[PDB]
Amino acid sequence: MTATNKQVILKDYVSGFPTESDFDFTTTTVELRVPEGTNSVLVKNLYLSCDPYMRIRMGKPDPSTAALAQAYTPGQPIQGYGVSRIIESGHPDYKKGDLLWGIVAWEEYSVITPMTHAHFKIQHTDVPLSYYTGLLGMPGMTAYAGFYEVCSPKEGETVYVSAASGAVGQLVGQLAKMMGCYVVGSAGSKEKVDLLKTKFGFDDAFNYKEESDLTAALKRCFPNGIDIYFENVGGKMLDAVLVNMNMHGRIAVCGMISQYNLENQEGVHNLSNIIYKRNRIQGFVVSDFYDKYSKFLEFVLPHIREGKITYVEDVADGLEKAPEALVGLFHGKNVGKQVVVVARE
Amino acid sequence: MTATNKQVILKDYVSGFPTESDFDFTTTTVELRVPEGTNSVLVKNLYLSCDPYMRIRMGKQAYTPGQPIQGYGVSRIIESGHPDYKKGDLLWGIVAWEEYSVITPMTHAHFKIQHTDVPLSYYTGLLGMPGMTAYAGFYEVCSPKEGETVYVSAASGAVGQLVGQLAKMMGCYVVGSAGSKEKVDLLKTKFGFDDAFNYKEESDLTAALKRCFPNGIDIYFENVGGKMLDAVLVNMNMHGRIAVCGMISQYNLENQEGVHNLSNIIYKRNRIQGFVVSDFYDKYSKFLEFVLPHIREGKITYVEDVADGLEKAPEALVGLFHGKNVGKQVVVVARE
Repeated sequence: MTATNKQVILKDYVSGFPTESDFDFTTTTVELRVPEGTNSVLVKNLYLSCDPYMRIRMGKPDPSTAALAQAYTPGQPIQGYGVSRIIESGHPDYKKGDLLWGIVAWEEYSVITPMTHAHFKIQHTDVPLSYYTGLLGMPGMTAYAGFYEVCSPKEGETVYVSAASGAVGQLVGQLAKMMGCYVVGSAGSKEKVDLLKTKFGFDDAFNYKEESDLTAALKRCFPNGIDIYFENVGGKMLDAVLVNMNMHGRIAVCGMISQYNLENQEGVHNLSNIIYKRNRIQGFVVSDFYDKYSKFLEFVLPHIREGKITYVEDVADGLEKAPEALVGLFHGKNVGKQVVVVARE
Repeated sequence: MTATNKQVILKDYVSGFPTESDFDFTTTTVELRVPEGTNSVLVKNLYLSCDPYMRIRMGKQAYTPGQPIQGYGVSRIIESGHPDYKKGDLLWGIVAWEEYSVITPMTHAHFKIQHTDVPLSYYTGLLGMPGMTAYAGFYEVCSPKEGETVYVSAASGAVGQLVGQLAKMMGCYVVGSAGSKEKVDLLKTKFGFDDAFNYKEESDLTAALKRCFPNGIDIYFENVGGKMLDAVLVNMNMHGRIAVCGMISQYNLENQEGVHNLSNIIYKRNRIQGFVVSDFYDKYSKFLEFVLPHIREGKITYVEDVADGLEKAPEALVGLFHGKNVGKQVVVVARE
C-alpha cells in the first residue's frame, strides 16, 4: 500500500496556444492510509476532463483572470474536473468505494478536502461514470444554468449556440429544442456540423470555417433574426450576431474561446447595436449556480433515460494521452466532449 | 395675423464632424391659424435642445436635406386643434428648428408642462428627455444598492449631471470624467462627485479609473463607448452592471472602434444592458413628482449653457459635437 502516483505537470506559463511541450510527467509514491486533518478523503482518479477554460489557467497571472481562474502553479499538476473513487476516507458523507466528481489534480491518486460547490457525490450509476465530466457534471450544469436562468428563454424563440458540438453547446441546443425554439448551431467541420443537424436535431448548422461572411451565414440561417445567443466563441462571431439579433435579444456569455489563445485580443465593433435593439449581455460562471445541481440532476436524468437527450464523448486512454488530448482540444480535434480515462472502473 | 418664420435647415447629409456650413437659414410665412392638419396645435418655440444623438440623424429615419432639423424643445400653444391643449399652455417634445411649428401632440412624444416654478429650459434637460434618461437608466437599468461605486461617463452633460446626483443621494461613491478643467471642476464644486478626472489630459485611462476606484467599479453609466468601455471593463467589480445609453465617441466616426476587453464580462459576470429612454416615458409623472421637490429646495442643481436666437444655433449644435459646451446646450428661440 505505497503506490506510485503518476502526474502531469505544467512546465511554465503558455503564450498563444499550448503544445505537448508545455507539460511534463512525474511520479510520486503515495501511501494508501486514511488521510488526516480537516475532512480529507484519498481518491483514485478514474476520469479527467478537458474543458476549454483550462487555457485561462495556463497563462501568466493577471488580476482579472484571477476573478475566475487563479493560474496553474508551474511545475505543479494541472487541476481540473474529474470523477474519482474514494480509496480511504476521513470524511462523514464519504466512505470507501464511493464516487465523486469535482475538482481534482491531473494524476492517479489525490488527497482532497471535499467542499460543497467543489465536489459532488455520484448517487446514480446507471449512466456512464464519464458522463460526470460533461453532461451530468460541470458542462451540463453550464448549459442548464446558462440557458434557463441567464438566457430568459420563451417558447418559440430563435436560439443561436456558437461552437455547438462542445459539451455545453450540444446540450444547450436540446434544452432549447425541448421548448419549440428554432436552433441553429456552428461548428468548425462538416462532420461535426452534420452531427448537429442529424443526431442533435438542430434545425440548421454551418461550418464557420466554410463561411466567409459570418453576418451573411447567420442571415440565411436566421431570416427573422436572433433572440438568444449562447456565446462560447467571441470576437468576429459576436459582431456577426449583434447585426442579426432582434430587439430585446439576450446574449449569455459563457466563454470566449476564440480569444483565450490569442495574445492579441480581437475587437468587437458592433456593440452599439445593443442600444436600439435593447439587448442584454450577461456573463456568467456555473460555480454560482451549483446550488441548483440536485435540481439539475433530477431534471436531466429523466430526459436521458427516455431518449430525449443525446451526448457524444471522445475518450483518450490513459494519463499519457492527456497532454495531446488537451492540446488538440484548443484546435478542435475532438468530435464531442473530450474525456481522458486515467483508470477504468 | 401673418408672421415670418425662420428655420434652421439641414442642407445635406454629413460624414465625419459637422460644421456650421452643413445648415442654412430660410424663412417661410406663417398664418397664425388654428392649424393646418388633424389634431394639431400651432406652437411658438421658446427653447430648443442641442442633443448629441442629433449627429446620427445628420448622416445618411434621418433628417431630410432641405427640411428643418428636428429636436427636442419647449413650446407654447398659440392655436389649438387638440382637446388637451389651449392657447398659452406649455408643451415639451419634438419640435422643428423654427420659430413656429405645427405639431400633432401625442402622449409620450409630447408632454404638457404643469410646474412653471422651475426654469422653463429645464424641460429641455433636467426635467425633459435627459432627466428621464438619467432617472430610468440609473434606477431601473443599473440596479443600484447603497454604497456602490458609480462611474458616469460625460459627467458634465445633461444625463451625466443628474446620474451622479441620484447616485450621491443614494449614498454611492461617484466619479465622473469630463474633457476640460472647467467641466472637470463643476463635478466637485457644483455636483459633489466624489472624484473626477479629465479624460483628455489623461493618457492613462485604465490607470485613471484604477486611481479613482481603489475598490473598482460596480455601476457604469455609459454615454461615450469605445476605448473608455475597455478601461472600465478592466476595472469592473464582480456582478457589476453597465447601463448603455449612448456611445457619443463613435457618432462622428466613419468607422467605429473595437472593444478588446469583452472577455472580462465572463470573469466578473457583468450585465451590460442597452436602453432607450422612450420606453420609460410612462414613468415621467413618477420622475417629475420625485425630482421637482429636490430642484425646488436646491438639492438637484443643473449647469446649462445657453445660445440666444436661432441664428446662434448651427454654431451651437456643431460646438456640442466638438466638446465646447459647458453643461447642457440650450438655444433660446424666444423668451416666453
